[PDB]
Amino acid sequence: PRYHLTRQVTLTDLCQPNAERAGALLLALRHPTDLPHLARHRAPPGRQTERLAEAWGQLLEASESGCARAGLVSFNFLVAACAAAYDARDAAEAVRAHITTNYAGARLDRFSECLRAMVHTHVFPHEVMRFFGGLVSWVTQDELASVTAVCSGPQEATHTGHPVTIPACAFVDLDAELCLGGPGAAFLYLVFTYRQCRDQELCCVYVVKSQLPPRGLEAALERLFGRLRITTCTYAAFAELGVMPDDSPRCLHRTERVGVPVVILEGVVWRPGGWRACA
Amino acid sequence: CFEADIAIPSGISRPDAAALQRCEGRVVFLPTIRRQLALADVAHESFVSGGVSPDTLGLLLAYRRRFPAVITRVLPTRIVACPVDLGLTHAGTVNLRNTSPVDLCNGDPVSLVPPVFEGQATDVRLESLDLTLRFPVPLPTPLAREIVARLVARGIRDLNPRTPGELPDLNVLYYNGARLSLVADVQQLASVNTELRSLVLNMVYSITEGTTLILTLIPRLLALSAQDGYVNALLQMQSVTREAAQAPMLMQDGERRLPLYEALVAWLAHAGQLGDILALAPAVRVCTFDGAAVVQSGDMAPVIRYP
Amino acid sequence: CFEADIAIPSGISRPDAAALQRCEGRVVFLPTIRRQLALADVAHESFVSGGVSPDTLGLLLAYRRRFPAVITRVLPTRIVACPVDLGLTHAGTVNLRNTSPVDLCNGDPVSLVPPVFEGQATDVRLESLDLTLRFPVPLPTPLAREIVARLVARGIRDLNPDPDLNVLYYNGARLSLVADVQQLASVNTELRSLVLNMVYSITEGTTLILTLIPRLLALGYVNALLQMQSVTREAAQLIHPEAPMLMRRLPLYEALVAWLAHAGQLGDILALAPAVRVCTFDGAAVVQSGDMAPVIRYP
Amino acid sequence: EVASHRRLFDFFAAVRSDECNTLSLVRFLELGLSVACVCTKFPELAYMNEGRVQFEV
Amino acid sequence: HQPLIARDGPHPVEQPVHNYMTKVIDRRALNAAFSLATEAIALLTGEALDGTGISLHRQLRAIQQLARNVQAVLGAFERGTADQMLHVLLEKAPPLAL
Repeated sequence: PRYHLTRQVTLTDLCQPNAERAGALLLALRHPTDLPHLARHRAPPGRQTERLAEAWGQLLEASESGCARAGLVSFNFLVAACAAAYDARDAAEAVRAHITTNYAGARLDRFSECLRAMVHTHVFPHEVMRFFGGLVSWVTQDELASVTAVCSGPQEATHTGHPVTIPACAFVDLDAELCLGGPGAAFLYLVFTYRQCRDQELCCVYVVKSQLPPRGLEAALERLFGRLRITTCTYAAFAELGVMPDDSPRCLHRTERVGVPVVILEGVVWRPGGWRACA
Repeated sequence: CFEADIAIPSGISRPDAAALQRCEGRVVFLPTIRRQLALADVAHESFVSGGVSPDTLGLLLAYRRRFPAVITRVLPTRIVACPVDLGLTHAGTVNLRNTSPVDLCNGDPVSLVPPVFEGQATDVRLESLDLTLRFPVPLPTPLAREIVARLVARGIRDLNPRTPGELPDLNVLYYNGARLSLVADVQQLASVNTELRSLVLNMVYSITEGTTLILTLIPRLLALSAQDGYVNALLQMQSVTREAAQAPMLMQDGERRLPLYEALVAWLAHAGQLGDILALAPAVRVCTFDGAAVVQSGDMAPVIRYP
Repeated sequence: CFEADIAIPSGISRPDAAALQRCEGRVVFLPTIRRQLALADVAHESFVSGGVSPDTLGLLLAYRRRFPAVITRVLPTRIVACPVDLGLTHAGTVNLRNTSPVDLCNGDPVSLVPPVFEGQATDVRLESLDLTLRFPVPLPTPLAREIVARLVARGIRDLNPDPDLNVLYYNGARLSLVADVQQLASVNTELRSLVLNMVYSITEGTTLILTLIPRLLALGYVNALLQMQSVTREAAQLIHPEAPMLMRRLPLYEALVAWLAHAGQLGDILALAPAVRVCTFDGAAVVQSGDMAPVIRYP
Repeated sequence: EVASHRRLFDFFAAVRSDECNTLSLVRFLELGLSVACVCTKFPELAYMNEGRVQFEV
Repeated sequence: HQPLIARDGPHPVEQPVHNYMTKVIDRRALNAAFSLATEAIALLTGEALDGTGISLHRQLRAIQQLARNVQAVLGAFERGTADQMLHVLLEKAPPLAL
C-alpha cells in the first residue's frame, strides 16, 4: 500500500551492510545450499559436472549453515568479482578496492571461481540471487545479520526518497544506453551478459538505461551487443529493476562511503519484474 | 493512475469536439511518458514512417515500440490518459470501450490489434487539425493469435507466386459461427521479412538433441487414430502429420542428462513463445463486477491488470 | 482487497463444519466477482466442460481462466475471502497454507493442478451436500515450471515402452515425486489428453519446418541469415532428422496457421505464470508445510 | 469579495487539517501601491470559458 | 396436535404423536450500491470551497446528487423486499395441476 517492509535474517558472512552504504542494490541468495545437484543436471555431458560440487563448497569456506542461512548478497559482490571478467579493468577493479577494504576478497576469490564454474555447467546465475531491495535498515548484530531491505514496489525509493538515493556503484555500471536523448521516464533492468567458451564462461552485472518497453527491450538485447560469437545458447537474461519515473535526477559522482565512481538515482518505482532466458 | 495529459492544441471543429466524446474508453498509442504532450505524435500520420505508411503487419511492428494509453476523461482543454505500461494500478479498474464485432466472454485476456476488419475501420477524421485516427480493435487473445498467423502467412504467399491463382484466402475466420472477412490490400516486404525471420530463428532453437527421439513416434500417432475419438479429432485433416507417415541414431554420450526432459524445455522457450514475439503483449483482462458473463459491442467493460 | 462472500448452503454436519475448519487459508477459484457468491460456483463439480470430469488439461484451462480467491476467515453461513486479483500492487497481505516444498522468502507462488501431487489429498469433500473442493497447489515459479515438464516427459516413457526421471532434488530436500502405490497408474490416465498436446505440437511443426525452409530461401536478407546463427545447428538438424525420417504448398501454409494456432493455446496453457508473491516481513524467510505465510498481491 | 474570499481559503486547509537566544523573528507585508499600478480589478472569476469585451469607436 | 378418530373394532389402538417438527432459516444478501465521482469528495466534506457563491452553488449540486441517490438505495430495499417474497413463495410453490 505504497509503504511496505520486508525482513530476512542471514549472516554478515555475505554483504555486511554495516560495511555497505545506506543505498545498495541487494540480492538475496535464494536456493542457497543448492547446486551440487543442478551441477549434474541441465547440462550436456561435455561439461564435467564435478566442478560446482566443490566450487560453492569453497565459497562457504570463505562464506555450516546452522539457523542463519547464507543470503542477502550485496550489489558490490558481483561487480568486483566480475571486474576481471568483463570489458572494464582498473575501473571496475576499483569496486574490488571498495570491497576488500570494507567488507574481503577471500569471499570474492572463491566466488570468482564460481563465476567461471556456475556458468561452466550451464548453471547460469540468473534465477539464483533473486532481487530483494535497497537496504533500508541494518538492525544486524556484530557477526550476524538482521536487515530490513524492502521489496514490494515503488515504496522502497519513496520511503528512501521522502528521506539512500539508489547508487549505481560503478560509472562503468549504469550502462548509458539511449544516447539518442529525449525527455521521459527511465526503465531499469538487470542484465547478465554472457560469453560461453569464447571468454571461457564470462560473467557480467550492469544496469541498463532506457525508456523502452519489455517488448522493445528484447530486440534492444539483440542489437548493441558484440558478444554474439557463441554458436552454447541462452545468453543475456534480464528482469525488471523497475521504473525511475524521471530521467532528470541521474548524476555523476566518485564519492562513496577508496574513491569509487558512483551514480545518484533519486526516486524509483521498483517494479520487481520477471526473468527471461531463451536465446 | 500517475496522471498523464494530452491537451487540445489548436482549434476545434464543433461537431468533432463531440467526436472526441464518443472515443471515451479507446486507446491512444503515445510513444512516451509525459506530463503533457502535443496531439501530433498521437495520430496515424505519426504511425506513418519516413515516406511510407505501415502495413497491418508493420503496424504491429509500429505498435511494438510505442505505449498504449487509456482515455479516462475528456475535457475541452485536455484529454487525461493513463499509462497502461506503468499506471495500471487501478482497483477502480479504469474502463475501456470495446469496438469489435465479437461479443467476448468474461475472463478473456485482451490484446490490441490494428483495424484490419472489412467493416470496422474505426476511421474518424479531423480537418481543423489535419489528422487521421485508427483506433486499435480490442479482441480476445486466442482469436487475436488466430489472426496474426494468417496475415504473416498471407505475406509468406507474397514472396512466392508457382501455384494457380485460386489460393486459400486466409480470409475466413471462425468464432462459434460468425464468418469474418478481413482486408488484403498491401503487404510491405520488410514487415513480412523481419516477422518471418523470427518465425524461422525461434523454431531453430526450439529443436534440441533429445527432441529427436520424439520424431520416432510419428507412426505411433496414427495407431491411436482409428481406435478413439479424442486423437482422431486432434489429428487435423489439413496437417502434414497425416502426410509425413508415407531411428535412435545412437550417439549416446554419458546418458545422465535427462535428454527427453531437456527437449521440452527449449522447445517451450521459443516455439512456446510464438504469439507474443510476433504480436503485442496482452495486459488487459475482462472483469465485470455485476456478474455479467459477456460484454456487448460498444460497451464499457471494466479492465484489470496483466494476465 | 474488496472481500467477497461465498454463501454456505443448507444443512451440513459438524465434520462437514470441521471440514470447513481445516481449510482456513486455502486457494479458491471462482468464475465471476459478484460480491455475494454461492458454493455452487466453487466445487470441482462446477468444472464440468464437456459433460465429463475435467483432466489436468481441463483444469489448467480453467486454472488460467477463472479467478483466485484466498479465504482469510472462515464463517458459518458465509465464506470471507479477500481476493488476490483485485487491489493495487503489493498491498493487502494474505495468508496461505504451504504444501511439502518450502515456499522461500521470495518465489512468487503459482496455483496449479492437484494430481501432480497426491490426488485424493486436498480433494476435500463435503459429506452432506456431497460436493468436492479440490484446492490447487501453490508452487513457486522455478519448481512449478520444473515438475510440469517432467511427468509429461514421464508420460512419453509410459506411452510406448521397451534414466529415472523422478528424483529432482530441491535446495536442501529430496522431493519424492513418485507416490507409487496407487497414484502413478492414475497419473498416466489423468494427464492422458495432455501428453498428446505436447507431442502433436512437436510432430507437426518439426515436420512442417523441414518442408518449409527447403521450400523457402528459393521461392534475401532472411535467406543467408537463416543458418547464420544456425550454422551447424539447423543444417546439422537437417543432416540428422531429415535422413532418419520421411520428407505441397497450399495445404502447407494452411497448416502453418493451424499449428501456430495450437502453439498460442499451449503458451496460455503451460508455463504457470506467477499470480501472487511471498515477500513477507519479520519471518524466518522459510515456510514449512502446514504453516502460514504472509503473501502479497502482485508479481 | 475580499474578506469573504480568503475566509474559505483558511477553511479549506482547516478541513484538510484533519487530512540559547531569541530574535528569531522578522515581519513583512505589502499593500497600498499593490492596488495603484494594478489600475483595475474584477474579483471572483467563476468557472469560465470565454471573456469578451467589444469596442465601439 | 393432530386429531384422533379412535376406532371401534379389534383393529389396534390410535396413538397421538404430538411431535415437534423443526425448520431451518435461510440467509440472504440483498446488496445495493451507488457511485460517487472523483469530485464531490473535497466537496461534501469542506475541502474545496471559496467565498464565491459558485463554490457554494456547486456544493449544492452534490447535495442534490446524494439526495436523489439516498432515496434510490433506501427505496431499493423496499423494492427488494417484495422481490424476495416472490422468490420464497415460488420456491415453495408446487405447480397447481398436480
